[PDB]
Amino acid sequence: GELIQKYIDEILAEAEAGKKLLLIGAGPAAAKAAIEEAMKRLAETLEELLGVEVKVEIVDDGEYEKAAKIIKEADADVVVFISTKELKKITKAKLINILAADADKVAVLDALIAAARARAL
Repeated sequence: GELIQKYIDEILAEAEAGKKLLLIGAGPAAAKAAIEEAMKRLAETLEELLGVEVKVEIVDDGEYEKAAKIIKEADADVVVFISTKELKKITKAKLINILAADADKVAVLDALIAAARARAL
């Protein structure tokens, strides 16, 4: 849908200009590994298509202060943060928030991967 298209437009445009990207997300205990996997798969897709270096960090659901500390201390031009709640004011990097409920986080990341490979074609 259009929101996914908007998200991948901004991620690709920002990554096209910047050099280092931080992809950070949060997951509940049972989904944390699958969410981290999806994030690494999106990271690899962006590295392969654009040539930008992408670091991945995963925190546990609700660890907003840990995420903010990671983001503020990251050497990154662009930050992509997927969470269910908007993060408060944080950073010199460009921040892109991806909003998604717990049960949708892997599906949203997978839709971004598929949108990026489609834009490549």
